[PDB]
Amino acid sequence: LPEATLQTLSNSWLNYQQMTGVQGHIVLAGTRDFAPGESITLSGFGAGLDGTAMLSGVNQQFDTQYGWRSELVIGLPASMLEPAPPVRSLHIGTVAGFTADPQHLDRIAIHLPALNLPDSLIFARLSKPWAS
Amino acid sequence: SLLERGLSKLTLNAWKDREGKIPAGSMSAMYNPETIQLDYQTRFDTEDTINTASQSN
Repeated sequence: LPEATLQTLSNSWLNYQQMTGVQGHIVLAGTRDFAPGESITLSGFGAGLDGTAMLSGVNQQFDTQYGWRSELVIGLPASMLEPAPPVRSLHIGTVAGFTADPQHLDRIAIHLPALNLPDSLIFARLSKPWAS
Repeated sequence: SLLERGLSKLTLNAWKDREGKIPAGSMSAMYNPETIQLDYQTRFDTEDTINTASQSN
């Protein structure tokens, strides 16, 4: 279970995949009136491209030809969709004194020397052959 | 002038290497060319800048 409730992480992956749906760029000419969260709208065009689009960034592009061209950016590229970046190794650690579990399981507070954290404690689950 | 009056034809001397150690043949042209021309050409390109207004190439 990644977080306490999985409402927000379920909303968050559905929103970061919507941003890959519509993505492109609007090459404008030379203004500093835009920001990466402005949510501009296209009005005077045909039926294909009319509507409000939310930006992702601006690119300024000073050069000799073309003058100054503030390119706008729409959309986000892709996403990995991991709950956390995975570590798939077996590690060893020492048991760390005694500290009661604030999450009210029976988790045993250990260290991990792969981390250089001698002060902080990590609660870990105990696997028994039988348990019952 | 200053010695005598006789035509000095041009001579085409050829080698094989750049330096001239190894010689090829040679020939002197009858009927001097009546015109020679040497043409120069130096190529420039206008440098561009977006800060200042100084104009060089």
